[PDB]
Amino acid sequence: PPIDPLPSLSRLMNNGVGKGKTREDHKQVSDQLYSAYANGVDIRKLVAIIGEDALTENDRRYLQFADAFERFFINQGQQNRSIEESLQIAWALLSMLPQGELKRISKDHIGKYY
Amino acid sequence: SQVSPTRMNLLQRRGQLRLAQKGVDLLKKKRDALVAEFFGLVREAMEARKALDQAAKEAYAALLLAQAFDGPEVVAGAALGVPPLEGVEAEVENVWGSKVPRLKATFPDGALLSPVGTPAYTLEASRAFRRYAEALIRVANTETRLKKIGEEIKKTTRRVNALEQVVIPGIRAQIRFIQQVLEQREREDTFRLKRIKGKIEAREAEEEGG
Repeated sequence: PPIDPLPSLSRLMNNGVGKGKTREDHKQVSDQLYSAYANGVDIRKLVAIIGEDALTENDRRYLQFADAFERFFINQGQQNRSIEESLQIAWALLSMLPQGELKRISKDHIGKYY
Repeated sequence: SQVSPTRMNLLQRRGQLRLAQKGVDLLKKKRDALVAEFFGLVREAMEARKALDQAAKEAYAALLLAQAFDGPEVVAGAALGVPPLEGVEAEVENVWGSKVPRLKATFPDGALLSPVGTPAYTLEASRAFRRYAEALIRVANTETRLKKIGEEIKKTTRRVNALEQVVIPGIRAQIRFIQQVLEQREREDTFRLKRIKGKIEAREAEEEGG
């Protein structure tokens, strides 16, 4: 399915969700996925404008997260994913970003799933 | 704050599409020419470079422990140093891909003319200076050509990228916005004209009734 969340904006995102009302890290992994993709797609603008690049090495990791979120996650065919399977593996793509550069998720959750 | 008018703006925005699309068409094949020829210079560059790099060094490296006291002798017979302020011959040239200057490395340095010293090596080292000079001209033109073709490439990808986002659909949405508001204005026209009709008939319906 092609879903693009960047022009997407929902009314509630912490209501009907929270610790034990969905999963404890549902509430945490919300805002995280959002700003993470953002800073990927952003680069691909500026690359044409000057040279053939527009990135360092601290940009290059957010770069691969716009490929990672892509055909792995967004694509799935029509297969039914479970609320577990979703956020679980959403933390295997978040291993490619520095954990010391995360500011949209709390630290006590870093220690629960890495 | 700043919003576009409809009646005044219309005529500008229709010719906007005429101006843009045609301009960019030929802009396209403008740089294409220049990069095709550029391959030719980069390849050809290194031809002389492999040949003369090795035959320069041939003698150099074989005159290091027979030199360091025959250094004196070799520099004496030979033609004195190239000037540090413009010893090379700089050329200015205006060309597309901005005004980039070029240059050729030819200067005097002599050849086969140092008197006294090591029988073979001295003279062979002096001659070798030429194989710096000459060889260096190739890289003298391609590394300056590199900076020119940088400008082009970057501006090229810039315009394409840009066009498909802000410009093109933006120059569209302007006609569209205009259009729709011109169009919708003409609901009030018809509605008013309706009530006008109603009056007219109502008047000829007081001759024949009430």
